[PDB]
Amino acid sequence: MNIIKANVAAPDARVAITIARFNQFINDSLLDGAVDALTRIGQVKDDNITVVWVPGAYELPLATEALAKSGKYDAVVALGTVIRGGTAHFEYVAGGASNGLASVAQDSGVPVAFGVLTTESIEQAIERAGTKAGNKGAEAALTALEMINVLKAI
Amino acid sequence: MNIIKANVAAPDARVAITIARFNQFINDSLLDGAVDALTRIGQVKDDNITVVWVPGAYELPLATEALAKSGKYDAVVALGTVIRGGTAHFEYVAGGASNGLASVAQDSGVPVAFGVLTTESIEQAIERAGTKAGNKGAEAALTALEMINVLKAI
Amino acid sequence: MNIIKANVAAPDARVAITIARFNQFINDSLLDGAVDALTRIGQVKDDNITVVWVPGAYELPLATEALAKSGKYDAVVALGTVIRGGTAHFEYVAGGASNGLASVAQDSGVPVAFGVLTTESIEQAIERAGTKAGNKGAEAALTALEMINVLKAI
Amino acid sequence: MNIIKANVAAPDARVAITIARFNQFINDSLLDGAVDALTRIGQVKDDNITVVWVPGAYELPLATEALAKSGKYDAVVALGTVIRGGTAHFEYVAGGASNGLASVAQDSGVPVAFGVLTTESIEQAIERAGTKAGNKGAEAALTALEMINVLKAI
Amino acid sequence: MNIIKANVAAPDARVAITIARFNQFINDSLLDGAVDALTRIGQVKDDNITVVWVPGAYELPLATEALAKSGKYDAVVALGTVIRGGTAHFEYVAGGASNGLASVAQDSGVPVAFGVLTTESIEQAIERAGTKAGNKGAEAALTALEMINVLKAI
Amino acid sequence: MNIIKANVAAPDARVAITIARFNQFINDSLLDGAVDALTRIGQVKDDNITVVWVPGAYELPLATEALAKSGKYDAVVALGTVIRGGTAHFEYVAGGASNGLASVAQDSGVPVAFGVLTTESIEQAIERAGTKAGNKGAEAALTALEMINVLKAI
Repeated sequence: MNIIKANVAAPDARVAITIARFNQFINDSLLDGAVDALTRIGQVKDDNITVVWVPGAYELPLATEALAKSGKYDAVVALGTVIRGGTAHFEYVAGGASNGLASVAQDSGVPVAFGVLTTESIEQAIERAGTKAGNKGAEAALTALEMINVLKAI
Repeated sequence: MNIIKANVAAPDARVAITIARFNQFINDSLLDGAVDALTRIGQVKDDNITVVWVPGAYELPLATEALAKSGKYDAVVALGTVIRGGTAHFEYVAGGASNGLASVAQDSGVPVAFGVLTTESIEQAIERAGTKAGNKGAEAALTALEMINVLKAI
Repeated sequence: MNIIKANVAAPDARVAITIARFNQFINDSLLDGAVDALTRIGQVKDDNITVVWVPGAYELPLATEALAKSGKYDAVVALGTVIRGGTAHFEYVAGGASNGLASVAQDSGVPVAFGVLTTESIEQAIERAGTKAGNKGAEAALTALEMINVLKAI
Repeated sequence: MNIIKANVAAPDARVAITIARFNQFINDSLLDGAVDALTRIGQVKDDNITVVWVPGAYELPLATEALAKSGKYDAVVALGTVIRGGTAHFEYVAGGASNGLASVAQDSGVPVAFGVLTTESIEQAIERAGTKAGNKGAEAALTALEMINVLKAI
Repeated sequence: MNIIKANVAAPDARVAITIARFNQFINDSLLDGAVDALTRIGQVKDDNITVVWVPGAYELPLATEALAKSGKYDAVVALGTVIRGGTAHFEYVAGGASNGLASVAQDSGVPVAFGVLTTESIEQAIERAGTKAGNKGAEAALTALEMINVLKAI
Repeated sequence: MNIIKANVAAPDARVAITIARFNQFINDSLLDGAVDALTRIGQVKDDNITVVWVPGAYELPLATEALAKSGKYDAVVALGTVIRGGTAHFEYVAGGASNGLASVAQDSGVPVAFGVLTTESIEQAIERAGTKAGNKGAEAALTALEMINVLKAI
């Protein structure tokens, strides 16, 4: 029985990271995590890393499509933060950028990390971006990498 | 009146099983169920079974597309576990991987088992992965098989 | 005054372990315990251990009768898990498989370990199958062994 | 270490199904499940299936004894439904027909499926005979078959 | 300004993993995590991994001392689980095995991963050994590795 | 991948058991357990067992140091009982005799079993010294033994 388990190192790969500046104070750690994990752990040279900055998490898709489409990159790490509020705007943003980044994947064949925090409080976000419960940004990068070699393994 | 009822044996197909390592402690039984049911019940030789390991349940799709697309396999058994928490991350993961694996089906013609536990507690998950209420992993495999022969029957 | 105290080592005797796959996620540790204790502690060679897998705990008896009857084995370790639910099905299963395995004993002269968890929750079962309160599976094996030498001592 | 895991297919075996007509409205699905699972999954020819109809679940034993005793059949699937009521009649029926079918097993060596619903409501029974929580009738048949090959494996 | 950041790969150094069998049902995943992360992520060959099995978490120290002392190994991953109960036994065990493994470090110069779950429920432990909140076992190994190269970097 | 699993038999090695007479009515079973398990299970000859009686559990350490130090013994089983009361005397005793026996270990290389009940009631102690929840005294001896062979295995 043949099994495919893939590691998170991939010294070559050119990875593209996209980020929303809205909720910067939180998305900024997400990048730090991502990049660190990318180089340090994934053996990626820091010039095979390009970082595209779109305004809001709602724009993450188009960005990560023009990227993956381009072809130059082996994976895109999508980094954003959406914290619910007064209205169900959160609903449509978080969603249109989940279903978004998701469709960009299935249409490009390029793996894309859903590094988008969809929470309820700054409290929860600060938890999931460096403190108590990890740093999804980095995670997103590792899962990015891994997926690179996984797809490669077929 | 002609009726199509198909059995779960198919000691001929090559099945591909994909799995998220996140929630391993629970997804691991899912695999055990799947594989057992696959061979034991489905008469499948254990070298026509390949098992691809992606990080998270969010990645199950791309994996199961590269697989089905490939052509080598007659069906893909998707195995993952998503248990709700503080935020509606659960929402987007579970969803983007349900609608995901769903689309991979209708676009590849390759049957795909939705063996993804979408629950509320480790309590519920442990129920649905071996104990009280069956072992969806195995089920997923049987439904996988059956569907193989069902499709074949047209 | 002559006293009979018997140890748990018995590197010769061939032990047969029977197991219900229902509640696999719990019964599986029961087996691990059983086997470890059997070899490691009981000095049993791992080819004098045969493991029969019946569907449900209700079937444990017939299995462990055909075994003991057979004669080849020196003791049978019965391993199953029954957790109560909506109806008193638990009642009849647990019972018909307690009184069952019991009768197989008195009619075969072959010791049989009642390694069947009869509980109320997955919580309680997980306690009694490796965690907080031991690992009845193993226990069942040791009591199995000991009994071998105890009977022998008469 | 030698392990016995047995499949649910068994072409040449002749299975005898017994059924109580009391609670027909519920037992009837039990039969449908049983038979379907018997042929479809177990590869059993529908003329090696005989179906004996006794009045009440209390009678299931004698029926399933004269059957197994007879010898012609490789296993008996016992199908009935007992739903508690005003008195503890349920107690004695369900019991005398659990311990019953149990004894018929250990004395005939012929596996017998305990496909008898012992519940509290039509609600629970309808759950356990086709809807929400499976279709014990079918299950009873599969466990029946499996046991056939399991015993055979010794 | 010179900075020391170290990666988690180290395909040459021989790691020793120690484990308490008490709370097996939980410590077993701890091992699975550890090992996977060790090889898969850390590039460690699976014969440079030795696994010592002590009875209880209280014994973890002496084991991990005889190991590190020995010299053959570059790091020890300590894996155990202690879940509080009726008395403050938990107190002394968890403690004497924290301060324990700690002292073994500072006296051997060999890094040691504190992969010992000190919780309040099987619920919490199952969270911290594969499911909801990661798999400390794996973590312990990565921190183990990293520390190898960190120390090396001085 | 090389694994070290050790059994509890060790008919050579000379074990020294130490015991507090305070709480005799409870510690006495602790000894019975210990000794039984030692000989019966561990194959230890009853003249390779010496039993030192110190007044209180606070004294257990010095006793078990002069012993291990001595060299004649292969392991020390420490047996005492401390049940909390009006003041936090319990605190300092239980502690100074946990940390105590712990240090004697790491400084002598001689395994030492922490067979000291640290409870809240005679109720709890009677549970943990023969009745409901085992007989820690015996346990302490087995873990003693096992550790002997475990250390030996390096």
